Amino acid sequence: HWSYHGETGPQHWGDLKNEYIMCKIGKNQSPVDISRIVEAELEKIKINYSSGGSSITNNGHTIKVSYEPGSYIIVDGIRFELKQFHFHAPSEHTIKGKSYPFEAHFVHADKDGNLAVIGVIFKEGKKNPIIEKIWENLPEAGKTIKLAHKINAYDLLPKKKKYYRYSGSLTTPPCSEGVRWIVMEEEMELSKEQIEKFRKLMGGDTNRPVQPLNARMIMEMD
Amino acid sequence: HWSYHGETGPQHWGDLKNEYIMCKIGKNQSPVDISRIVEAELEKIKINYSSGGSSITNNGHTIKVSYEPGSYIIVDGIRFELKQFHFHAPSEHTIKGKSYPFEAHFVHADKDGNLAVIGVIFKEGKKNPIIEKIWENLPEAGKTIKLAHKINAYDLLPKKKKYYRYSGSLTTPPCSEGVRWIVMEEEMELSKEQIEKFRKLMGGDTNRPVQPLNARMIMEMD
Ligand SMILES: [Zn+2]
Ligand SMILES: [Zn+2]
Repeated sequence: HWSYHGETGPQHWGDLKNEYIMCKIGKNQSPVDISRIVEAELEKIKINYSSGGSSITNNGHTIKVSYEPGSYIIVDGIRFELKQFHFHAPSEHTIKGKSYPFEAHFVHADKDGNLAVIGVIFKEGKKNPIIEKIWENLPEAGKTIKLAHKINAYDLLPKKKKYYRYSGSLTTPPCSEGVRWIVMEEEMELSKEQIEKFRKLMGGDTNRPVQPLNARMIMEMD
Repeated sequence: HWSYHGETGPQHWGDLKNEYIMCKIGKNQSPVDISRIVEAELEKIKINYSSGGSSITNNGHTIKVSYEPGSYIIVDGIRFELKQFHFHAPSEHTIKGKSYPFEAHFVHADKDGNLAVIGVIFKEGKKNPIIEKIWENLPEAGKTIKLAHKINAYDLLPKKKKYYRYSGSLTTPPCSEGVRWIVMEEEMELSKEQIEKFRKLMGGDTNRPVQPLNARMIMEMD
């Protein structure tokens, strides 16, 4: 039982349960500040998405769209199926110090259960059509809603896919490491109104403080 | 008591003491097989060594040359002081599957205790002059020897300092992560008998099995 505030806030996650120990002692945690950058000859990430956003949930921590099987990405010659995607506000990652009002995470897992997460950052701009579909059918804490017209996550990704990569963790407990982070450089857009609705629904900030890089470097596509 | 053989051996380390837990749950462990390589514009590592190798130690696990303060490397704009260098046989790291008969670790530390280790691999050849100076006056088990003539770790490093870099751990308990690994590509040389003395003295292999890369990539300087 964790939250973003107070007794159950981020600085205390590591002590709440024994399962949450990596939140306290891990040295490869997320989010981070994309700062220690190095140009590296990374390959374009092959993406095969389909309209699979079948249901929408509110676990009180985020708004999560569950994904039905068949959509995936390839990283390191390994196929990771898209399982779900959710949002944080403000952004969990900061880029060169810069904080963004909104962030989307696309969570994938391969046959052995290893995760690869795509992070997409948003700025204030035009009302976003995909978000509007999700926002229309926004449930209350604990509740889920099935969707007759399924959503496609590819449309939330920027058109230009140049990305940062690094080895990090889940940004919520148990903060397990060994997560491949793929952070898109190009910023997406949603309205100021769309952001505010989200925040109210959650009860404030929903981001974990940036975590030290320590020995890591952030790689940037050539 | 941890060792390289049996029930106190590497597959069992994580289970012995709670202080060793990262050895079993860690996902950014060392050594690794240097395989998933990506070309990166890494900076040339600035090295300022002086003849500072003052004493030799036998802790039963390795032969450690303690270094007097004053020698350092610069990584990520941070000054990492050389504290010591020690040995393993065979190599802890492997390059493209290839294992070496002998490996040197140069352990450095910054203001806050963050470690950055340079790894050098050796192949068989003629008598290594620097290894010989060390070999001709090994201590009795557990005890130390001041050297009278200071050793320069610089002479154990190859002429070409082209390197692989990655985020890993100590290769011995407690296997703490957050370690900067810098592995030189160019192979150094020492004799087959110099290798054998070290092996008989240690009682066999003194390397941890390679650990999975998991989410990591190895960067290679361009
Ligand atoms: Zn997230
Ligand atoms: Zn070592």
